[PDB]
Amino acid sequence: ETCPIFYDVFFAVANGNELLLDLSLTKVNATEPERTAMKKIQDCYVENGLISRVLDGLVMTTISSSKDCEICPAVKRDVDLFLTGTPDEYVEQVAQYKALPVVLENARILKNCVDAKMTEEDKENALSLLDKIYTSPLCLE
Repeated sequence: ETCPIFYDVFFAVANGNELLLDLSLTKVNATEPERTAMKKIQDCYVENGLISRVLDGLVMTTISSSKDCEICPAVKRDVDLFLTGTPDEYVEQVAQYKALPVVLENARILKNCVDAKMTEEDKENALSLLDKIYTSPLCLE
């Protein structure tokens, strides 16, 4: 119910479905470098397997349904840290919501993957794309 298009894109990214990702990105006017960036994030989910994708879904669901939850500011912060924070900063933030050790280990693996896979240009473009998500009428209306 909150910001549906964000969760549509998350679902696409985390499940590794290229079609669903491309269909949603079209709706928010994604550029080619934005598509490229998001597909790299998606590749990290694909490479780390099904249980990893489940655990990351768990994190998204507990942050999203937390007490301190337009996109919930805590969700945006989680995504901002995932993309631009240090691994320690991102993982520390996850531990505030779900400090189960395999969840934190998994979070660190995905974080290390996106940091390794994405260039500075990819990271910039992921952030501009996420702004198109948060300001979409598919998010706010």
